[PDB]
Order: sequence, then C-alpha cells, then structure tokens
Amino acid sequence: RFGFRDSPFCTSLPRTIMGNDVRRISYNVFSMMEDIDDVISEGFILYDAY
Amino acid sequence: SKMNVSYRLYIKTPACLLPLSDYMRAQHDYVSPSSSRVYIKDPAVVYTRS
Repeated sequence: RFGFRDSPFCTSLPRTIMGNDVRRISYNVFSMMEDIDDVISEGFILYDAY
Repeated sequence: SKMNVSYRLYIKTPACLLPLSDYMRAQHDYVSPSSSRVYIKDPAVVYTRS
C-alpha cells in the first residue's frame, strides 16, 4: 500500500509459505539452539517475546 | 679364608642381584601417553537461558 522498496511490513505473518506452514520457534529455545545455522537456512518465525 | 675365619653366616640370595648372563630378565616396557594430548586447566561453567 505504501510503495516501500522491499517492505518489511506484512498485513499478517503468513501461515503457509510455498504450500507449507512456517516454522515457529520461541525465543528461549532459539537462544539455546546450537544448530541455528541449519534452521535459519529455511526461515522461521520467532514468538514468545516482546 | 680356610684357616683364619672359624665362623660363617649364610642367608638366601637377595633378589636384587642378577648374574650378567641373565640380562634379558631386566628388560621392561614403559608407556608414555601421546604428546598430542592437551590437558585442561579451566573450569566448566554451567548456565541456562530459560
């Protein structure tokens, strides 16, 4: 709507991307992860934090 | 020795003595750990992010 270039704003965070549901990871589990490189390659959603 | 001793004492042969001919009985093996080993001098710290 606003004409931004590569807008970081979505109307709602998508439930599915490319036909599959987006992974959701809490911040506490994300902070404690040691294989973050493998997980971040596919993209995820961070919640349970402000 | 035969005329001017008059008394003798005998004990069992000490086991620390080895005849020179039996010098293979003194061969033994000692094992030294590999020099590639690194010995840790730092304590382990426990933590959690939960």
